[PDB]
Amino acid sequence: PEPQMVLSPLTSAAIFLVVTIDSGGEDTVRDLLSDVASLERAVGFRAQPDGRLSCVTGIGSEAWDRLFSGARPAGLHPFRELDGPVHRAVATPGDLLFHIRASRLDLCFALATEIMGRLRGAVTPQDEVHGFKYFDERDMLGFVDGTENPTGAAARRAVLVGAEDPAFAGGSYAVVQKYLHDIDAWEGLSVEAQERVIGRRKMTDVELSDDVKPADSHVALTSVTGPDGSDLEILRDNMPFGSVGREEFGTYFIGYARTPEVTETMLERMFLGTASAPHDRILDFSTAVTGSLFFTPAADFLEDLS
Amino acid sequence: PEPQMVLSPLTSAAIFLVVTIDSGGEDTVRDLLSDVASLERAVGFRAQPDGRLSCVTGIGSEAWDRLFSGARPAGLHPFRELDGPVHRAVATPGDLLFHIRASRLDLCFALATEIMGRLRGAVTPQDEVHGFKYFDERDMLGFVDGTENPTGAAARRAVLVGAEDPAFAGGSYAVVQKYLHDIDAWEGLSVEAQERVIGRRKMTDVELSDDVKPADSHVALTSVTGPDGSDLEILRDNMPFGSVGREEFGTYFIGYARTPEVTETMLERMFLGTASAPHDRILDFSTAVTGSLFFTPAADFLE
Amino acid sequence: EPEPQMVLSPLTSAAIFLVVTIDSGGEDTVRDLLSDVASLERAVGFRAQPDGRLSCVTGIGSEAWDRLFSGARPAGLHPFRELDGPVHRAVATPGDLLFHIRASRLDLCFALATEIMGRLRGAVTPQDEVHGFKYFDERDMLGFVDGTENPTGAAARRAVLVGAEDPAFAGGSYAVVQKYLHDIDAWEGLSVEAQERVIGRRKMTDVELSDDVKPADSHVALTSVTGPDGSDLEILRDNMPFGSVGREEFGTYFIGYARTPEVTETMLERMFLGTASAPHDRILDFSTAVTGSLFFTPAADFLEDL
Amino acid sequence: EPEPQMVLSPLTSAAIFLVVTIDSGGEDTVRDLLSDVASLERAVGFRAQPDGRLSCVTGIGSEAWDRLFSGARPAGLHPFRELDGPVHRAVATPGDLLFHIRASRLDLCFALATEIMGRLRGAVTPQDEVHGFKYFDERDMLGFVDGTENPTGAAARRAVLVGAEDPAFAGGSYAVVQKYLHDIDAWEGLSVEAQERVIGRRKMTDVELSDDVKPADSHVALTSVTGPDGSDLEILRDNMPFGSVGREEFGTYFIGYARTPEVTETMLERMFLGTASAPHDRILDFSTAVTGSLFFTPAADFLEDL
Amino acid sequence: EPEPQMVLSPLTSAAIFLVVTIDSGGEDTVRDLLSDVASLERAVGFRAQPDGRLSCVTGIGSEAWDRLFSGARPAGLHPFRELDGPVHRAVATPGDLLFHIRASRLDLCFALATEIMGRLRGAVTPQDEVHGFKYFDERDMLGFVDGTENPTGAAARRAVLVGAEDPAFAGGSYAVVQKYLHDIDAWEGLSVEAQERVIGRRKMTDVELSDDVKPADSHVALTSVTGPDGSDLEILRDNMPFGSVGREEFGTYFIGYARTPEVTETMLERMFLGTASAPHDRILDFSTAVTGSLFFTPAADFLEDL
Amino acid sequence: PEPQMVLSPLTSAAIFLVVTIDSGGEDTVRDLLSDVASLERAVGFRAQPDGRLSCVTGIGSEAWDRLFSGARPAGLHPFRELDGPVHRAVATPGDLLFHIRASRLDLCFALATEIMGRLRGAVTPQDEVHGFKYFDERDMLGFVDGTENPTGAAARRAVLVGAEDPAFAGGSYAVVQKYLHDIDAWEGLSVEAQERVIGRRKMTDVELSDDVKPADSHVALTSVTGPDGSDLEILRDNMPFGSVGREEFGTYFIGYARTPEVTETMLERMFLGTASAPHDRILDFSTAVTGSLFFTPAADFLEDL
Ligand code: HEM
Ligand code: HEM
Ligand code: HEM
Ligand code: HEM
Ligand code: HEM
Ligand SMILES: [Mg+2]
Repeated sequence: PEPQMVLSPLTSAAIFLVVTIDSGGEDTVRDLLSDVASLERAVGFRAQPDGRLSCVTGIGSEAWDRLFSGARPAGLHPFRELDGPVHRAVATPGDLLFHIRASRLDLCFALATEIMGRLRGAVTPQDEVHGFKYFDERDMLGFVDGTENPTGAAARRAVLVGAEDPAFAGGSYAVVQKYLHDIDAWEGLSVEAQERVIGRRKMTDVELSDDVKPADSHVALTSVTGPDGSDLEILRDNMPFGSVGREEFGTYFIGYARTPEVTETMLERMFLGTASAPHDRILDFSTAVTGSLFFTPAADFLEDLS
Repeated sequence: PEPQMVLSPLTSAAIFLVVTIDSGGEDTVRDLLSDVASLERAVGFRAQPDGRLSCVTGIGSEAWDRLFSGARPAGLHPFRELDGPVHRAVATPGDLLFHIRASRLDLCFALATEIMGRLRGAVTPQDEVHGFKYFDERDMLGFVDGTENPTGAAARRAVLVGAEDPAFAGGSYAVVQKYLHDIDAWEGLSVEAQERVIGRRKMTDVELSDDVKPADSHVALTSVTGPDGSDLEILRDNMPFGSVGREEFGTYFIGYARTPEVTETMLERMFLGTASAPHDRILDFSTAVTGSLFFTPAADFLE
Repeated sequence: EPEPQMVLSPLTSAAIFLVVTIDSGGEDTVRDLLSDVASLERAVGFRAQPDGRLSCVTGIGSEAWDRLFSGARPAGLHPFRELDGPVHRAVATPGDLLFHIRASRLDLCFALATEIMGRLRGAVTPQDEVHGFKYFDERDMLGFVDGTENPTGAAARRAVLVGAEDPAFAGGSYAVVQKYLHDIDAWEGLSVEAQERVIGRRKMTDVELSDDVKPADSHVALTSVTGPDGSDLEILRDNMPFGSVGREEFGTYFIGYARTPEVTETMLERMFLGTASAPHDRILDFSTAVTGSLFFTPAADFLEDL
Repeated sequence: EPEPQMVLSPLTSAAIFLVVTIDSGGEDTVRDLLSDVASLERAVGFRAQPDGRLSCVTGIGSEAWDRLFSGARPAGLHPFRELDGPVHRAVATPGDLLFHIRASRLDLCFALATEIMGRLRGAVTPQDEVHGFKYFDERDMLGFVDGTENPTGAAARRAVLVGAEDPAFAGGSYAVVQKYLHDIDAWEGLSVEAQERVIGRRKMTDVELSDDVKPADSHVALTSVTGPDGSDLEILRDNMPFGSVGREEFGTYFIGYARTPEVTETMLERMFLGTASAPHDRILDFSTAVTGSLFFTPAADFLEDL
Repeated sequence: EPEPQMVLSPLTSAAIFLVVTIDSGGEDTVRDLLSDVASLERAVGFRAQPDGRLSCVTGIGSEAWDRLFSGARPAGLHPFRELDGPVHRAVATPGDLLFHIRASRLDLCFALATEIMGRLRGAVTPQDEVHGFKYFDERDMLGFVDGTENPTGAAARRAVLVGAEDPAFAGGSYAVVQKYLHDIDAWEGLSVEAQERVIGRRKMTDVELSDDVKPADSHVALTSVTGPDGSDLEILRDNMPFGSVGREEFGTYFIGYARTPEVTETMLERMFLGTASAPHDRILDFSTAVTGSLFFTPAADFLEDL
Repeated sequence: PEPQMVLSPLTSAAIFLVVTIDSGGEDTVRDLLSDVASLERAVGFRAQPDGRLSCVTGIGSEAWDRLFSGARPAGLHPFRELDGPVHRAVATPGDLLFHIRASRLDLCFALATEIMGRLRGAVTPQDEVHGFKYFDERDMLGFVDGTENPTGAAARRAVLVGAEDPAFAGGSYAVVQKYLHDIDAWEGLSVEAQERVIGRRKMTDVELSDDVKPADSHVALTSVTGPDGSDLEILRDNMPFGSVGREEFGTYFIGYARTPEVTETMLERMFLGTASAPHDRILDFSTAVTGSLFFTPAADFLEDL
């Protein structure tokens, strides 16, 4: 089947649009979903090959029930709120995700405008974030972000639904969380203390050894193995965002996975901890203010809608 | 003397930072002004020649008197609110302008972060806009934006203070207005109707001929001839901005001129109207929610 | 398995369309050149890779085929079918060999055209030569974005590549060329809104007109074909602007590839002869076809094995 | 104070050379186009800045000057001087206006040429139109690097722009154009070493032959000129490859700018009429001039102030 | 399933070739780095993407294989076979580990080389370190385009990657390295025509000499090899210029990847021992091999899983 | 006058060639000097505009006397060896400098090859360094290198000989030193400790406050004010180089100045120290193994021989 552009080339700009569908908004939404590929072509084609404009469209659990009368993707459910001893992963409203990426913010904005034009009156905006690449693929904590993402066949194997849910093959599960950083608290750490928090060297992005990597580092808690001892993997495209005047320095977290169980296991280790880690130290400097789970179906699922 | 980067090469990204100096914030502000060129080099240098990072720093009339003793720039005064028959050009608070431009937002955001971090607790944010290049130098109305800006020597005679105010030579006057657009109304016009509002053909960016250019087109009202019959010019770097969710479709207007009078003449013709023109038809689709005037000194002045 | 020619090229800014006839006795020279044309393409192109994007798709006409080769022929290979509509005519013009040369740069196309024609000197007569150039944001001389609804990836291969329906010629394709000249003065007399009604898409934003407003005689309405099984019948186009300002020649070089000529020829019949609902494609009221040729572009190994 | 036209252009990979004659009574229309030509350059080009690099250098012939303007003539303006050499002829061909249009892309050149001709259609007759393209690593149709010894910076400004010697026309220049067609068959018949003896430079490495080896009838030998003070007399060239493979047209469009036409004309006399040591420039044994025209390209403000 | 190393790399302008031997007791340190080398590639390369194009292909010699790994050996892995020809010798020199590091920039190559050699310090003895740079037009130190006839796509995969014939090692390849020093004074004494007869291609145009013209002792004649089924036997090369102007060192670092070492060895036999028609490859009259090593470059996941 | 490309656009790649002129090599060198700009165009023009190929040609004090009749440049003299309490700036032989830069090492190598092709048997190689910039203009110590270089008119003012020595106007003075780093010792410091050595922040390249910048930091000691109480500036294009096998991790230092006195004062502060600093902390991790001074004349001086 034909996947949406979950595996995107390198992109320097992104818009995350999360909306809820208003009472009676379903027909307008279905019409828009049947045209969303066509609208990405209308905005993007003229700018190819360099524009690299794509939209990954996601649908929430409750939205799915409202929109489609047939089978549901096997792993689709509302985002699971996590109430950890110190940190909380909040569950916030979100029926439709538009994960818009390009080499330029103008292409993202132009597509977001077309999509919201078609949806005006049928949806209510919940979140809008304009993400930007920050230096050499760094995030707002100044660490390279995306290093250990799977690539090529491993990325497709990690992200794209297959024979386990054949009606939904080539779909994926997207988890979003908007994080705001305490940059005063962070900049109070030495680089070495920051490296102990993340689990990688700051300037050179080399993973700390097994012997020095803390158990409560971000890398330690988000490194997960299945029972066969193979790494369980997700595909992240985290995007810096913010407003200097309001002291908002953010990471917009997005992780794609073939099943949400992997992303949810990483989140549990982060927020609830383990026997050797109280919680992910990154959360002592990062507050999640959104949390939503969406299924991003195969492109042909959206194209074939009435 | 050496100007700030008022005459910047074209940039695809910008941050417009307007702040008020809090009571007691003067010394922190003067120390930052000392270092703003150094912070620009610190953030920008390593981004090669492609980064094109610059910050143009401007000081408002009220701020000037709080910050500096002695002579004031000849043309420095607060933004003049225009109460037109239909359209208003509001005057809004602004002591400091940071006009940050680069080929990338990150360079703009990183330099904005350095500047605001130094001023934290000395200033109150008034406005912050993250501008992006829109297609082939187009604006939110879908028209090419910058076409008739002066270049080279003509740009320097238009924007840079010279012998007429010797102690402020190499400075400029910046006027900013944040505009929000009625895109629903605008998209209601035929392309031909839109071309009559702007005064240029939409796709080809060809100026309408004298015989068909409406007197209340944007181009007609912002074309000003001086005492000698030559064009009085300004240098604009207008930037699209917005939020699709809140239906904010924005033009951040910034015009630089040797003297505020040229920019002020254009605003009066636009908002107050003329014998031949009720007002600039662009204002039937564009609302000004800020208006501020700044003097952007010579680089040497800031130290 | 059979290696296709580069029918599916990444986007290219420059093209040379070279159409020649094979002179009496020229067949042996042509066969030698056909066995070397892939080798010449590597000679010119390799040093400019990866950005050069140089390729040549070689096509052979119906009459030329029978002059060059013995035994089985491509199932759909026939001379271009002249269409005499009530208003507009699609002429058939001579053409035995097509070289469809594309690159990121005209020089690579020019150099390869020179190598090919140097090998065919004394064996072929020039019929048509057009040097195409990208025109702003993938626009044509009518000022509309051209290529937006092309199929991509697997859908593109399915549309253009001969397969099991003609297995001896699997990996080949059918190219239809028509050199069009536009009446720009006539076109510029129409409002943008009237032009959008002719094409069926919005001019600046390239958004397809809604089903309620798209005219039945619009280009997009008449070149949108659904098969009896309900699926879209697709072709892959690489239309190239060309012209001469002094001669007031403003053209579209139309090239369309399809796994059978039937799809392309259906679109042509609808355009030139119209339907129940449309006298003819309104684009032809501003566009004159001055050439018409059909070629079979065989699998690369067919040409190499000669 | 005088603003030159873009005589000294950055390197541009595309050009259009448009030479036209002014019809009887076409003067008023041409004067209006000259007063608008910079505004049309901005209309087409500004949207593509900074990478587009679109410029038009507008040139006026000797006869055309007298039809269009009263007051002073530029000091060096006269019709191109036909050279009738013992073997080779530099023909004088009609041309009243030159538009030398350059950009990083042909589309911009073509769009600007289209706007200019749209204004002049009823007032002028096209005489020559050439679409030039960069060929490999700044090479010409003879396979040699072309432009190497051009002056740059201050030296170029001093060699090209009218100053104190003609104060009313300061910031102008003199353009000599010649369209050359090459006998590529004959050229490729030479060894690389024989080609190097014709040009005066090493072919692949572009290293100038030493004084002891450089033939006196080499191109470099005859187009190397010294003034009375003994310093080099220089022109600024922007020669552009062009051609048509089917018509076997392999062209160099020669254009040379000089502060006075006398430097360019001495080079032409040495090439075509030869010296004590050289019958003629050996490049002419492989190159035939089919046009020859001389233009004054005035300061931009001279054209604006019409 | 199996993940090949970046044997099939995008064209790269920079390379570092590192050959080391494993000291007494160096096995554990080496295995640890082998398990980390992909991780270190990402640490250095990710933050430089997508322009960086950093990769490292890691090879293991025959002797080193038995020191490091339990279980099966690759079926074709053996020490480099010295060829003592009538005139020229293919020397064998020591090498346990190969790091074939490539990127768009030498500084990225050097950063990865640093990390690898930092981990190996005290466990290995450096044998050879070459910093390769390609010329503008994929041209080598002899001034010929180098890579033209490399296979691409499926044919490259077919030629290079171990498949069903040795299934435990599928996705691996065999690397042969030879560092060549050129006699540039002797080479530059030849005419271009004479140099073309040595290589078997035209120097400027990179057009292959016809079978009737290509000398039997030409580099292209002797390295063109057919199977027992008449099909081409191919290898994938990425030869890099290197050297030192002070020391008058002008080199080609040869690296050839093949599914079996037998194809590369057949080519080396033809070059150094000649045929019935050729004493030896004329390229060796200007090129001396000073190193020779054979390595197995396993599937990436073989090294990852140590 | 036409300066050489001393004020170059940023370049990723460099070759530094230092040679001595053999006995009887003067005429061959003179011929090469008269052609070196011609050769730079030969290799560089067809690579434009992205190639950014230039060569700056420098002549040492002793060689000037062997090569030229006429006036000597005012400031030209042998590099002065500095014997500090801890660190030494060695003086090493050098008659000709070829400072070759481009976006690509192949362009540098092609030009170095044509230059050394012409000088074969007239000169002896002393140093050859192939330099590579890290991305973001970072050096072998991981720091952005070039940040406070003067630009535009300020750079012209700091670098080019003017009316002070009008027969050599458009010239400049190049000091070279090849530094080998102790990378193991360097990578032992915290980022914070390295920032105290350099005097700038590592990731953000923001200069340390006056209140925290150590007096023995590299920025503090290479920051010079003249009598006027205004900045004495040089123009640097330092290039990482090395060899992983030999554990050679280097910075090739090159500084251009209108007069050598400015560069030499910086070297005196670095190596001999001040009232408030024993020596430049950068020298605790950097050993100079070469040191030479050249005059890089106006291009037209070399052309007109
Ligand atoms: C404040 C929010 C976050 C920030 C700033 C952040 C930043 C980073 C950084 C700097 C790395 C190391 C480089 C890399 O491999 O990408 C990393 C790795 C990773 N992060 Fe995050 N991250 C955040 C949230 C999350 C969340 C919520 C999850 C999962 C639900 C997650 C999953 C991962 C994974 C799986 C890795 C790779 C670990 C490995 O296999 O080495 N991250 N992140
Ligand atoms: C909603 C706000 C604005 C928008 C969208 C806008 C857009 C444009 C456009 C599309 C053009 C034509 C192309 C060009 O030459 O740049 C233009 C021209 C111009 N605008 Fe604006 N503009 C705005 C506000 C202003 C304001 C407030 C001023 C002056 C105070 C101004 C002064 C000019 C001038 C001087 C020109 C050049 C006219 C000429 O000489 O042809 N604009 N503007
Ligand atoms: C005569 C000059 C022609 C011009 C200027 C032209 C131009 C265009 C334009 C502007 C579009 C809409 C954008 C797109 O999807 O590409 C389009 C679409 C199309 N054209 Fe053409 N066209 C021409 C001739 C033809 C011919 C002769 C055919 C078929 C034989 C054809 C087949 C198509 C198809 C299939 C589409 C896509 C329609 C859809 O599925 O939405 N065109 N063309
Ligand atoms: C007919 C086709 C022409 C071709 C193919 C051609 C080609 C070349 C080439 C390959 C060079 C050497 C590299 C360089 O640009 O410096 C050159 C140099 C030159 N050409 Fe031409 N040229 C032609 C006609 C002309 C004409 C008609 C003139 C003068 C009226 C001219 C004047 C020059 C000059 C002045 C030089 C520089 C010589 C020097 O100082 O080294 N060329 N040309
Ligand atoms: C001095 C060392 C070498 C140099 C400078 C060199 C250079 C070249 C050049 C210029 C080509 C022509 C363009 C191309 O197809 O890549 C070529 C082709 C080739 N070289 Fe080499 N080569 C060298 C050593 C070797 C060695 C040692 C082998 C094999 C063990 C080899 C195998 C080949 C092969 C197979 C081809 C392609 C021939 C074909 O099928 O057309 N080369 N080489
Ligand atoms: Mg017409």
